[PDB]
Amino acid sequence: QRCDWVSQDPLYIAYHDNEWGVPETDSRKLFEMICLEGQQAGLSWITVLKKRENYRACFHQFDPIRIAAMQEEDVERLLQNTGIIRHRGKIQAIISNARAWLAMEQNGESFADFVWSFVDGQPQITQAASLDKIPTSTPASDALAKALKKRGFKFVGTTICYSFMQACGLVNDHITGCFCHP
Ligand SMILES: [Zn+2]
Repeated sequence: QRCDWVSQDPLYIAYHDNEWGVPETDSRKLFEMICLEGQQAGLSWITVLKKRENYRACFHQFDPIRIAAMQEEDVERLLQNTGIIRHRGKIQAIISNARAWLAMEQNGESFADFVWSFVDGQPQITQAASLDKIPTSTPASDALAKALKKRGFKFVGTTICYSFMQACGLVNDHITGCFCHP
């Protein structure tokens, strides 16, 4: 059995089976996922997942240095790229997020340490047997959203942050029946 929210799409099955809820501790990889999670605001994950390679291609493999140097002209070219989400606020958010991440990392602050601090450094494993008993935001995601906003990140509302926590294994929200549950 798998989590009920997975579709029959093999791209999504692989994502569920191999990536979702798996603890991620690399700062750059965490950066990529907070960005991809913000791109999904108002949309479904499959839309963003199917576009992930396109994002990696026009955002310099989520290297924050190169992204941070992007300007209005880059935003305008990206707004013409049908392989990503053509939404000005969403494109600008990736650029703001790169700059925000750089300002932390250059000040000696690991982004990985930062996000992991909100779950006390340890994956929180669910006891829910059904998706209805799994929240979409928590006090911890509220705290992470407030901190990210204060530090200059964009498209990081509390629901986005909780999805990010799930995706990157800060919480493990596979249902207890799922073969991926501990
Ligand atoms: Zn699962």
